[PDB]
This record gives sequence, structure tokens and C-alpha cells, in this order.
Amino acid sequence: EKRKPIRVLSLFDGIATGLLVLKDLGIQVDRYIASEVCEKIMYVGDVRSVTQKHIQEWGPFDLVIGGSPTGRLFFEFYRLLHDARPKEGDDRPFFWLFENVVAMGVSDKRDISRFLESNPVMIDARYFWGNLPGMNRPLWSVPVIRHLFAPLKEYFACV
Amino acid sequence: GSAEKRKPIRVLSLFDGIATGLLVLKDLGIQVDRYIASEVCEDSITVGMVKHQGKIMYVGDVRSVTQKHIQEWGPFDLVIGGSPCNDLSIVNPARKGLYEGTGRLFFEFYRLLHDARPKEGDDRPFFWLFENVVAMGVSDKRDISRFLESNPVMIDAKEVSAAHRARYFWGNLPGMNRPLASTVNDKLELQECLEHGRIAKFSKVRTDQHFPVFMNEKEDILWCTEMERVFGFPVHYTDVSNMSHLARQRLLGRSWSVPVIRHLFAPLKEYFACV
Amino acid sequence: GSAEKRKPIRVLSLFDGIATGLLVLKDLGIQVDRYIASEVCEDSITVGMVKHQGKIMYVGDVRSVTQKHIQEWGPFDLVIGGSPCNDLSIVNPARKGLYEGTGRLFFEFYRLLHDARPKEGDDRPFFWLFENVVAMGVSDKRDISRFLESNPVMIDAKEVSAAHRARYFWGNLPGMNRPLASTVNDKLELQECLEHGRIAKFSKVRTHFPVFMNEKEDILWCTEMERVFGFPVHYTDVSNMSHLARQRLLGRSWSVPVIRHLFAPLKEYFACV
Amino acid sequence: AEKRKPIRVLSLFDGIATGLLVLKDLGIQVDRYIASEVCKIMYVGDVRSVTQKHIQEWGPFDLVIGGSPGTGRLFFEFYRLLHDARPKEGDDRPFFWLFENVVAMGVSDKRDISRFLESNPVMIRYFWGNLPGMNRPLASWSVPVIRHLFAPLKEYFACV
Ligand SMILES: Nc1ncnc2c1ncn2[C@@H]1O[C@H](CSCC[C@H](N)C(=O)O)[C@@H](O)[C@H]1O
Ligand SMILES: Nc1ncnc2c1ncn2[C@@H]1O[C@H](CSCC[C@H](N)C(=O)O)[C@@H](O)[C@H]1O
Repeated sequence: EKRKPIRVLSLFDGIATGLLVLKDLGIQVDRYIASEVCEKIMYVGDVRSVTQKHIQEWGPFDLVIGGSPTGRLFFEFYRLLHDARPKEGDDRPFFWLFENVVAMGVSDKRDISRFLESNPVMIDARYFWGNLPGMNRPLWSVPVIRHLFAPLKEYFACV
Repeated sequence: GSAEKRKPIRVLSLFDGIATGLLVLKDLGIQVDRYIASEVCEDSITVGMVKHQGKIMYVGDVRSVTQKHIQEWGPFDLVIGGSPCNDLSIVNPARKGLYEGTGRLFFEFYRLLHDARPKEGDDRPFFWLFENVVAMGVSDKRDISRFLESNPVMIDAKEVSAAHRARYFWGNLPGMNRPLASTVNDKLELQECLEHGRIAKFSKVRTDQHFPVFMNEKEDILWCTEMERVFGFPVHYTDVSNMSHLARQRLLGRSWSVPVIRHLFAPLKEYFACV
Repeated sequence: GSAEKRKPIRVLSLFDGIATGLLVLKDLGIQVDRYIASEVCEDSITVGMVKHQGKIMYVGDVRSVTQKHIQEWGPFDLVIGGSPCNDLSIVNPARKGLYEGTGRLFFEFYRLLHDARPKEGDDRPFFWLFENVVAMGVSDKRDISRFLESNPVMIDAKEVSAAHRARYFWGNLPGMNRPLASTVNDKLELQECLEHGRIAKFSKVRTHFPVFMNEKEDILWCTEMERVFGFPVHYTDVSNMSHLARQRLLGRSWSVPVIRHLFAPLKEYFACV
Repeated sequence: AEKRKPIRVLSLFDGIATGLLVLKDLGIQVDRYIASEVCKIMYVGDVRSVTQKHIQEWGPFDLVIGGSPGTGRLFFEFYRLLHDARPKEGDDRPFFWLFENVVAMGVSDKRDISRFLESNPVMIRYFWGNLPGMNRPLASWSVPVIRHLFAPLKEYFACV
């Protein structure tokens, strides 16, 4: 019931973008685990090696971020999301973000919006899906993720 | 470890095809509470609609099914599915893989399965089955096994039928890898599947330059009824809706082998009501 | 007026189609000694050869059967036939008539019948049946009746089935004009012939779109037409035939209950199971 | 097996009195000549009015002729008359027939007529018949032609 430092799971293409944005906002970090798709802050290698058991042991996680500024990188992210989400009945704050380029298949955008149950924020240009306050939508990339992540200051401890 | 009357089974069937799951469950004597099927091909929907007398509740495209739908229509005891394989098969040179094309339909399964399983603390029996081809990329198979947290069982219908048909089966059904029982009911040879006045060249048939049957003086391919027997279906199972022989052969070519599904489903008799 | 054991019936079927005659004879319990069929359509031959387990002896084009063949293959007790009608039907404006085109095929029947008739002094029972359409020219009907020395009986399958099909039957079968029995097997309504989840617009089909399904208009399915003409379901589900080929085979066929009505008095002449 | 008797003729020929003139040219006695067209020497009108019973009553017949110097109607009416007038099995009495048509006919028509009559035609016009001399192997108005064709009839029937 009190503000604690954030714990992060990153499938982002830039393994350190999330940590830099978080420290840029002054948010304390108790955990930051980075992974990549290829083909305690910690690098864990291929996402193909991260099992659900690893997600359990390293967790709990408060933030899950992924994407890159083809669709294989989304579903992997999706998997991690599913494995890191709080179970039903747990109301603790949990947030996620997924970025991709606007130049994508219209089918890809529709599929991602369906799977995430959310419509994207367009920023001229990139697409950003998330459940942060302000990313609710109808129907480098560092400072923009900073502004999008700003509401995390009202949920986790700041230094 | 508690006592209760065994209840009929509730099934969610994605990519249902010609309703092999319901046919097999009925043949095992398992009572079916409800059977919700997701399918888009109108020929397959007509087959399942006719041959099972409107028991199936069709819900259309698997991508039109939300988690809210799974909760409101559920609970489900059995979630089964065999997604399209044209973008997974190494035979296709234009295959887009598991993550693109029609391959990503697999994730819909992965999606709805997760929406359908019981919440933590619910010890109710819950079973699932996902089927696909053996001849896919090693990376595709590895990734499917990663997402399902299960390693597949390889079963070939040739052991229990007259068809060469090796498939991967992921799932938590009891005793999936157990040996298959060969009974008298199974037609192990192609000759047993042919119509009167036809001779089989080989023992088993493969799904060129081969017409598998001789009729009098000429060569010939299999008839629709003969493939129905080859795949284990009742004769004339696909004889609906004026569809061409090519349409029926296509429907049967994508389907599950009935005795294989029967082998996989049989242990469900110890969990649900039986007629 | 003499005594003898009833023997199985010997049949010559010209223009046999999908072997309706053998089906009807079996359904009546009449034992069939031999069934020789003349037919040229490979789809029809396949239907008859599969559905009757090689009992039929196919002899090909009716024009390749000589009188010596009738003697050597015979004797026959029953000679049946329904010759093609495309050149007799007034619906066809290119019709060549009874004496030209495929109309003259009738005379082949007329020929073989006369080759199969018992000789003078032979009182053995001998029956024959020739069938064709009602919608032919008056002169063609008069000439068929003159060559066969018989006047036709008009029977419409609509009395014992869900199909409008009025046909002329020449022959000497006992009591061909007697009233038809509407039994319990008879599906008099098109609705009784449809598959699950389809609704019939009309009581009897005349072959627009005769059925509704899920608020969508549709033509008859193959099994539904099989029921409409009185055949067993899936009787024509052989040989990878297109749906159009099945509809063609069924559209040329005899109505099964009508042939059953016509053949039934044969039970008092031949061995029955 | 008896002495020669005058000939009895059934004519469906196009040309009502051709056969009688040819028979008189050969000096053959005629006891009966029944003439008909498709449209004791009697004309009887339309062949549609001629029945098996009329054939039996006016008969017996020794010679049946038909044709013309579509072909289907003419030939099939002739074939009906030939069948009705033919001697029954066991009757070995002399019986002959002839059918003429123009050579300008459908090939299928020629094949069908040869099949029905069980004979191959004499080309000259086409002439089918069973007279001695009209026996032919498989292929690959003016009345003296019928005169020579009918010549063998004076060895089977009485001559004036
Ligand atoms: N988007 C979609 N939603 C639901 N079903 C789909 C679909 N896309 C394809 N399908 C169906 O998925 C099926 C995969 S083949 C599986 C057939 C089934 N196992 C049987 O035994 O009959 C095909 O029939 C195809 O029509
Ligand atoms: N020259 C020929 N010799 C034998 N059969 C022929 C023929 N020409 C056409 N036929 C056949 O004669 C049939 C006439 S329709 C009669 C069908 C049959 N009464 C039934 O109930 O099924 C057609 O099937 C056609 O294939």
C-alpha cells in the first residue's frame, strides 16, 4: 500500500532504452531484466530461453515493455506479458508498453490491437500500445516513451 | 478425491473442420453437454451442421472470439484445435512460417486456451489438444512447444488405418504416448477401403505419377467414399451440399484421422458422463 | 394350368441407366436369375456395377446386340427399357423426332423385343415395358403405340413421391392402369426429402430455387433428389462424379415407387425370396 | 415343295405401281398386290392405317418391297411391314424383300439400315435385299435395275 521501486521485464530491441527512460523520470528500479528476440539489472539472452518458470523466479514484474523503433517480436512479447501478468484477484499495479513502426501491415495492426485489447497511440511516426493512463485510445523514441511513462511516477517510488 | 456424478463434457473446438471431435466423442459414448466450434469454411460448416443434426453451435472466425465470450459461453472441459498448416509445411516453398500468414492462427489457439483454462485454485479436470503436421520447420515446432509448454507426441495414422499421416499432437490428455490398440474394426489396408470391383496397388496411401487403384483395365485415383474409409470416417460423411469431388477430397485432406483421435480421446471416459 | 416350381426372373434391360429395374425387383423380393443391361454412359454403368455388386452383365451399346445374342443369352422373361428422349421432347426446338437423331433408338428396343418374344406356341409368361415422356409430339406417340401395338398408360410420380414426373408406359405387365397404392414408405412432400435445416418452398418439385436454408435460397442436394425420386440415399455417390453428373443421372431415371407399382404383379409369376 | 404359284406382293414403295410393272415385265403371275405409301390388286392408303391384323388378312405375302428412288421414317415403316409379313419360324416357304434408297444418305443411316436388315447394300442408288445375287460382303423412274434384281423371282413363282 506504499510506493516501491519498479520491476521491469524488457523484450525491447534496445536492451537499455527502458532503464534510461525510467532513470530519466527519476523512478527507482529494484529489478530490470532485458531480453532480445534475435533469430539487479540483468541480460538473459535469447527470449527463446526465457521460460515461464524464469518469469516466475525473476519476478514479480510491474512493467513489461517490448517492440522496436516482423510480427514475431509481438507474439513473444505477448507470451511474456501473459506469463508476467498478475493472476486474477491480484489488483497490484501492472503496466505494459509495445512499440512498433507505423509502416506495418494493416492486418498486423489489427491483430495486435485485438490481442492487446487496446488501440494504438500514433505519434509522428510510430505506434504505441499500452495500458498507462493516457494511452487509452478509441476506435530516437526516448523522450516520447518518457512522456508516455510519466504516469509511472504516480505508482512507483521515485528517488 | 471427492464424490460427484460424472457430468457430460463441454468442448471448445477451434478450426473444427468436419467436426471430427464431436464424431469421436459420440463414438466413445461420452455424453456431450455442448460443443462450440469455430470454423470459416462453409463446406465444413455444412458437413458438421448436417451430420450432427444442429448440435454444434458455430461461432465463425476464431479471431472474432474474445475472452469475454470464453467466460460467458464457458466453462469448457476440453479445448481442441488443428490450425491451418500451409504456412508451416516445409513442402510449401512460399511458407511464411509460424509468425506470419496463416501460421499465426496458432496463437489464436494459444490465446483462447489461456482464456479458457481454470483460474488458480480450480482443480476441475481440464484438457486441451493442438494438432499440426510433422513436416514443419524445426524452429516452428520448437516455438510451438515453447508457447504450449509441452512437447508433442508423434502419431501416424498408418499404425491404425490405411493412410500415411504422421502428425504432432500437443496436449495434456492422459496417456497420449501410450501404444495404440489395433482392433478388428480398423481397416489397415487400402484394399479394405475400396469400392466393389477395384484393386489396391499399395497397402497404404499417401496424401506424383501414381493412381492408387486399378479398375478393370484402367488406373484411377481414390473415390470420396474410399477416402472416407481411409481416414476412418463413416461412408458418405462428406456427401452434402452438392460440393465437387475436389471439395470433398480437400475437406478430408485437412482432417484428423478418426481412429487416432479416438485413441487420444478414449481416456476421457474416466472423467465425464458416458451413455 | 400346370404345376411347376416358381423360377427366378430373367431380365433384359435396354438403356438401363442407374439400374432402377434391378433395384425395384430386389425390393419386391423377386429372385433375379440374370440381369443383362445395355448402357453406354460410364457413370451409369459405374453406379449399377457398384450398387449391385457385379450382378449386372453389361453388354454395351444396344446397337451391338444382335438377334443371335438375344437367343444365346436368353431366354428372357422381362424386357424393359426407356430410350433417350431429347429428340422426342417438345421442349427441345431442335428435336429430330422419333425417326431421326436419338429418337430412332426406340426401334432398337422394338427390334430386340421382337427377337426376345417367345415363338408361336410358347405360352410361357413374357412381359415387356417401354417408357418415355408425356411431352412428345402427338404423331410420335401415335407411332410408338402403333409399332408396339399397345396404348400407353400415363403415370405421374407425383402420386407416390414429391416429384412432378408424368410418363407414358407401354407394356403388357398385369394391371398397369390399376390405382397406385400410397404406402408409408412414400415421401409425398418435398420437405420429407430435405436434409437437416432446410425448408421446402413447394409441396412437390417440378424439375426455381426449391429450398430455403438459413434464410438463403438453394437448389436440391444430390441426396435430396435421391429421396425425391425414391432411390436410397447416396445411391449415386460413386466415381467422383460432379454434382451435375449426379443430377443428370437422376433426372433421366425412372421414379422408383412407380416402377415398384408396375413390377409388383410379377410376384405371382416368379420365385420370391 | 409344291408347284409354282403366282406371287403375292406387299408394296410400301414410293411409286405405287413400280413393282407390279417390273413383275409384269418379267412375266411373273401376280395373285395379290397391296400398295401403300408413308405420305385383288388393292391400294390401302396411309401405312399408319395398316396394322398387323391387316397384314395377316390380306396375306400371306411372298414379296415385300419398299423405299424411294430423312430416310428413317420410310425405312422403319418398311421394317415394320417386313416383320409383320415375314413367315413364322419353321415356315420354309419362299419369302423375299427389297428396299431401295438414294446413295445420298447419312453414313449412319446406311449403317443402321444394313444393321436392321442384316445385309449389305448393292450399289448401282442403294438396294438391300435377300434375292439371290444381292448377297453382298462388308463394304469398305428407271425400273430395269429392279428388273434384273428381281430376275431370280421367276425361279420361285409361277410365270405367265
Ligand atoms: N480464421 C479462422 N477461424 C476459424 N477457422 C479457420 C480459420 N481459418 C481457417 N480455418 C479452418 O481451420 C481448419 C484447419 S484444418 C483442421 C480440420 C479439423 N481438424 C478436422 O478434422 O476436420 C480448416 O478447416 C479451415 O477452414
Ligand atoms: N446407344 C445406346 N445404347 C444403350 N444405351 C444408350 C444408348 N444411348 C443412350 N443410352 C442410355 O439410355 C439411357 C436413357 S434414360 C433411361 C434411364 C433408366 N430408365 C433409369 O431409370 O436409370 C441413358 O442413360 C443413356 O445413357
